[PDB]
Amino acid sequence: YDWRDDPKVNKDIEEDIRDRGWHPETYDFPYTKKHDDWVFDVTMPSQNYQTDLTVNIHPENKKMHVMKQVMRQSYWDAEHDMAHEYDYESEDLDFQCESFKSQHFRKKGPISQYLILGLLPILYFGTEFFYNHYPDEDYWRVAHPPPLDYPDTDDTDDTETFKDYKSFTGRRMVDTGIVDPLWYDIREGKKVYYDWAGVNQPMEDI
Amino acid sequence: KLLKQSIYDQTTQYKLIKKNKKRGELIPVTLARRILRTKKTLVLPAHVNIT
Amino acid sequence: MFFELEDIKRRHSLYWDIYNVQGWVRRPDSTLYNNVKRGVTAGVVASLVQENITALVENCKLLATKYEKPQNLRQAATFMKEVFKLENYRKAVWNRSQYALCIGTFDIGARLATFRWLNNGWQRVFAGFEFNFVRKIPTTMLAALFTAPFSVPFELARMAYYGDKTFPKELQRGYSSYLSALARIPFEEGPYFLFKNSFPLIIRNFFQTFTLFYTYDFLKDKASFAWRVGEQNEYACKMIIAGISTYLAAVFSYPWMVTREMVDFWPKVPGAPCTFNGNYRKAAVWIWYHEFSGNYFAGFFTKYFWKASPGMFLTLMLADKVGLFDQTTVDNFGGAGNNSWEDTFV
Ligand SMILES: CCCCCCCCCCCCCCCCCC(=O)OC[C@H](COP(=O)([O-])OCC(O)COP(=O)([O-])OC[C@@H](COC(=O)CCCCCCCCCCCCCCCCC)OC(=O)CCCCCCCCCCCCCCCCC)OC(=O)CCCCCCCCCCCCCCCCC
Ligand SMILES: CCCCCCCCCCCCCCCCCC(=O)OC[C@H](COP(=O)([O-])OCC(O)COP(=O)([O-])OC[C@@H](COC(=O)CCCCCCCCCCCCCCCCC)OC(=O)CCCCCCCCCCCCCCCCC)OC(=O)CCCCCCCCCCCCCCCCC
Ligand SMILES: CCCCCCCCCCCCCCCCCC(=O)OC[C@H](COP(=O)([O-])OCC(O)COP(=O)([O-])OC[C@@H](COC(=O)CCCCCCCCCCCCCCCCC)OC(=O)CCCCCCCCCCCCCCCCC)OC(=O)CCCCCCCCCCCCCCCCC
Ligand SMILES: CCCCCCCCCCCCCCCCCC(=O)OC[C@H](COP(=O)([O-])OCC(O)COP(=O)([O-])OC[C@@H](COC(=O)CCCCCCCCCCCCCCCCC)OC(=O)CCCCCCCCCCCCCCCCC)OC(=O)CCCCCCCCCCCCCCCCC
Ligand SMILES: CCCCCCCCCCCCCCCCCC(=O)OC[C@H](COP(=O)([O-])OCC[N+](C)(C)C)OC(=O)CCCCCCCCCCCCCCCCC
Ligand SMILES: COC1=C(OC)C(=O)C(C/C=C(\C)CC/C=C(\C)CC/C=C(\C)CC/C=C(\C)CC/C=C(\C)CC/C=C(\C)CC/C=C(\C)CCC=C(C)C)=C(C)C1=O
Ligand SMILES: CCCCCCCCCCCCCCCCCC(=O)OC[C@H](COP(=O)(O)OCCN)OC(=O)CCCCCCCCCCCCCCCCC
Ligand SMILES: CCCCCCCCCCCCCCCCCC(=O)OC[C@H](COP(=O)(O)OCCN)OC(=O)CCCCCCCCCCCCCCCCC
Repeated sequence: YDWRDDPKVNKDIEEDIRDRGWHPETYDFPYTKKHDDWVFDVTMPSQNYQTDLTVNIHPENKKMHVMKQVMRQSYWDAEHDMAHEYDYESEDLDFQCESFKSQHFRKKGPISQYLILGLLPILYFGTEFFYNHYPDEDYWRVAHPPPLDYPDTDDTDDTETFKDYKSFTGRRMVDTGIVDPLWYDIREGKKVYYDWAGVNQPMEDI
Repeated sequence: KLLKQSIYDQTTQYKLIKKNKKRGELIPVTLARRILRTKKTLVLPAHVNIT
Repeated sequence: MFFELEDIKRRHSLYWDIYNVQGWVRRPDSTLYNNVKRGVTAGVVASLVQENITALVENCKLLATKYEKPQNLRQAATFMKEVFKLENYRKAVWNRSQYALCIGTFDIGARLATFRWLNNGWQRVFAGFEFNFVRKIPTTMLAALFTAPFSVPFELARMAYYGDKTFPKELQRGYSSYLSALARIPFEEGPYFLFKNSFPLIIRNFFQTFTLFYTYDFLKDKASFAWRVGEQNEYACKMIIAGISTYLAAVFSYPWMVTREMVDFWPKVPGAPCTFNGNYRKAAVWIWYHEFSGNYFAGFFTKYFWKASPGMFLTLMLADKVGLFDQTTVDNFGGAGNNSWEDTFV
């Protein structure tokens, strides 16, 4: 006996209200305990008042009783279950004994792995995309426009586009309205997008 | 429907429409043919069978 | 260098993608001052109306408990006039207006500011519907958890102020007003008097704010096809979406608030231990695992719905009007949309 394992004596053990009246350690495997039977005096009187004219039953005046929690599933005993399942190799006859207690019963165990089970879609998708960097390392990164005339003019074409917009043809096209207004300004060696362009500023070249 | 001399810059217009053309939420396929452009369209007559 | 942990700063090289949009870009309007101002304004405006409605309904119930309820339109009109001129009604309106000023400025304003801070930059798809709302889910959850406990101190101060008025003169503190009670409680009972056993209020606030803000933001964009293709009334659609959002918030929030009744108000069996040991968290867990929903959904409207839902609905409408749910949308084939213009028309 050890008081450290006794909830009554050890106040550090947090009682689970949802498991009141259920002791998994006391299960039989097979379970052969009766815990439910006829219950009266709660709403239906146990005595007889069918013909009592001076007594009228009022079910609304139900007295509150002890909460009956749903039965808790059995919890495994590691050592006992391992010993029960253990069989000696070349010392035991291959047979099934008459006793039904030899049946291998399933008992719920640790619940920590089920957290990972529940989070598996998040973990699996993170491994698939973020961990493996699929399809590439830039798709999931915060988008940044290229710097001014970077990497090459043939790709960026910021200066030529700026000159075209500032030219007569660019102004005429903007007046037509088919072409939207310019979205960046070429500052003193740097390209700055307008706040209405809805894009981040280009990353620094370092 | 007249072929007039262009006072603008055709290359500049082409580049501008390539880069920053104006689109809309409800734009018809006729005005949005991004992936439906070819050359030498096949011309057939109407109201007659062809094998 | 400064302490045991070192915040190592590292430099990186240039990187860019074909598309510069539909990701995360902080809006210029998303700032501490502007977001806080808009959130406080919307929260105060909503809370004033919510508390005025609550006071009016409670005074109507108080008058009806002593006088017969209206039988026709004329009787209803005179009943409402009498409620308006009731002495208790005016004091209740004043105190609850102060309470609304305190709440909408420190709780609803904080919720709106945090939501804007954490979700302003989620751009939407041009000529389409925003996908990948799973990306926004963490932001809304973070904001809800951060701003959940900002109302429990004010709510406990209100409860203490109202419960002090009903004690004898000897045992009555004598609070001049709700503001005076709030200013005095921290120095009399201590700061923890305004936070002890705050799990019900905290979980209620979380399940309200998260499922209101996120659901409204999701719906206002996903159901937009109604007025974008069906040519329906955008304002009517937004009103319906806000109503759905507030109803869902009330449904998801009331069960956790029911824990107060179960633990303290339900009669205790003589000689037996408390069914929940006085733990609101355990009571909430029991509610979560309970088979029958109606048992803890009883009293949903007479107790919580008309005290919480109208305020949330008004808050959603005001936030939408001011622009706390407005996102930035730009064409992905435009000048700033993408860095590859050679295949936007070819
Ligand atoms: C304040 C803010 C919050 C802070 C959070 C801090 C913690 C992190 C967050 C955790 C989640 C919190 C939210 C609640 C979730 C609900 C469950 C819960 O937490 O309930 C409380 C939980 C109750 O646990 P339970 O499982 O219900 O019952 C335990 C009883 O002892 C059962 O007694 P018994 O006698 O019946 O059985 C004995 C033994 C029986 O043991 C066996 O059966 C042995 C199994 C074969 C041997 C290999 C075991 C070790 C490898 C792990 C399993 C791999 C296979 C499964 C694949 C998925 C693994 C995740 O029990 C076990 O099964 C123990 C092993 C369980 C493994 C399952 C995974 C545990 C980790 C969960 C995620 C958190 C860590 C993430 C990083 C590491 C991931 C691995 O108690 C805890 O607080 C435990 C937390 C998890 C374990 C600690 C992990 C630390 C890792 C650090 C690095 C490695 C150091 C050690 C290695 C050696 C040195 C290098
Ligand atoms: C931003 C993060 C975003 C993350 C997003 C994540 C999204 C995905 C996951 C979402 C779900 C997450 C669930 C987490 C685990 C929940 C476990 C649970 O339910 O049981 C816990 C706990 C159960 O405890 P219990 O033993 O069963 O007692 C039951 C009692 O009825 C209630 O317990 P009690 O009455 O014994 O104590 C109530 C608590 C009341 O405390 C509070 O209200 C503080 C907020 C956190 C309380 C959380 C409980 C305590 C946890 C340990 C200590 C936390 C320290 C503060 C937070 C940082 C560290 C986490 O009292 C204290 O702990 C000490 C109060 C001291 C007096 C007040 C002084 C305040 C500071 C004033 C000066 C500094 C500020 C102003 C000046 C600044 C400089 C100028 O339940 C709660 O307290 C509420 C849980 C609600 C769960 C629903 C979701 C909302 C969660 C909100 C928590 C965080 C609020 C914001 C602060 C942190 C971010 C800044
Ligand atoms: C589409 C069908 C096609 C095939 C047709 C086949 C032939 C006809 C159908 C078969 C008969 C079904 C009879 C159902 C009504 C039963 C009586 C009644 O009024 O219900 C109260 C009754 C509880 O009353 P009680 O037992 O006195 O409560 C005492 C205790 O609290 C014990 O309560 P507890 O522990 O059971 O917990 C109850 C709690 C926990 O249970 C729940 O929360 C149920 C969650 C159900 C989710 C799935 C339904 C759809 C959710 C909305 C999705 C948006 C689009 C919806 C419309 C398009 C899709 C259908 O729920 C509540 O708090 C009340 C539930 C709401 C009742 C709704 C009243 C109208 C019922 C008549 C039909 C309405 C049809 C319109 C659509 C459904 C409107 C709700 O609820 C039930 O017994 C559960 C079923 C409730 C209705 C849902 C099932 C029918 C619809 C099936 C849809 C299948 C597609 C799902 C995917 C949709 C994806 C968009
Ligand atoms: C896409 C197609 C979709 C098709 C399906 C959906 C369409 C409907 C299908 C058919 C079912 C509905 C029709 C039959 C039932 C109708 C309702 C009914 O008879 O019960 C009345 C009942 C009122 O209480 P009561 O039963 O008369 O008891 C009075 C007692 O004296 C005192 O009450 P208490 O405090 O003791 O509490 C009693 C309470 C006990 O507490 C509860 O049981 C509450 C929880 C109920 C179950 C909740 C989950 C299931 C429903 C949601 C999921 C399925 C629908 C999804 C809809 C998607 C969007 C279309 O009793 C109930 O409410 C239970 C029965 C009625 C509700 C549940 C069964 C009907 C289904 C829900 C109908 C309402 C849907 C609203 C919108 C939902 C949006 C997601 O419920 C309502 O009146 C609620 C609905 C109306 C809310 C209006 C205001 C909402 C917005 C807030 C406004 C704030 C002020 C500002 C206004 C500004 C204006 C400009
Ligand atoms: C939901 C998260 C918790 C899950 C707990 C249960 C599962 C066990 C933990 C799985 C990993 C959790 C994510 C963080 C660590 C990722 C490490 C990794 O390989 O990623 C590199 C990868 C990419 O690394 P890489 O590409 O540079 O290289 C990886 C290695 N090679 C070279 C082989 C490819 O990065 C990511 O995928 C980004 C992950 C971001 C996660 C942000 C949220 C979590 C951060 C806070 C955690 C706080 C609690 C501590 C962690 C949980 C408890 C222990
Ligand atoms: C509505 O979305 C959700 C949240 O807010 C965003 C949540 O916070 C949460 C988290 C909340 C929890 C875990 C607590 C839940 C409540 C508990 C435990 C207390 C008990 C509650 C009950 C018994 C009631 C159960 C009710 C339900 C199952 C029904 C819930 C209804 C949901 C999810 C939505 C129903 C459908 C709609 C509103 C349709 C909306 C769609 C349109 C208008 C058209 C959109 C069109 C397109 C094309 C997308 C969830 C699960 C959620 O689904
Ligand atoms: C059913 C489940 C899957 C659901 C669909 C998910 C699709 C995307 C893949 C995500 C998988 C994990 C779940 C994360 C959901 C929330 C974050 C998210 O969705 O990230 C998207 C967003 C970046 O995307 P965005 O840049 O907007 O994309 C378009 C850009 N032009 O990023 C953000 O908003 C920033 C988020 C930062 C924190 C993310 C943490 C993720 C952790 C995942 C598990 C990692 C496990 C690693 C294991 C290592 C083992 C050694
Ligand atoms: C979007 C498709 C993918 C999502 C899933 C679809 C499931 C379909 C199941 C069949 C029953 C639902 C009805 C069909 C879907 C909704 C209507 C739709 O697809 O939108 C198209 C339609 C207008 O299309 P059309 O007339 O061709 O426009 C040409 C403009 N020159 O639009 C309209 O006329 C608007 C009609 C909107 C009806 C929405 C009903 C479902 C949403 C939940 C209930 C909303 C209740 C509140 C509605 C308030 C309206 C003010």
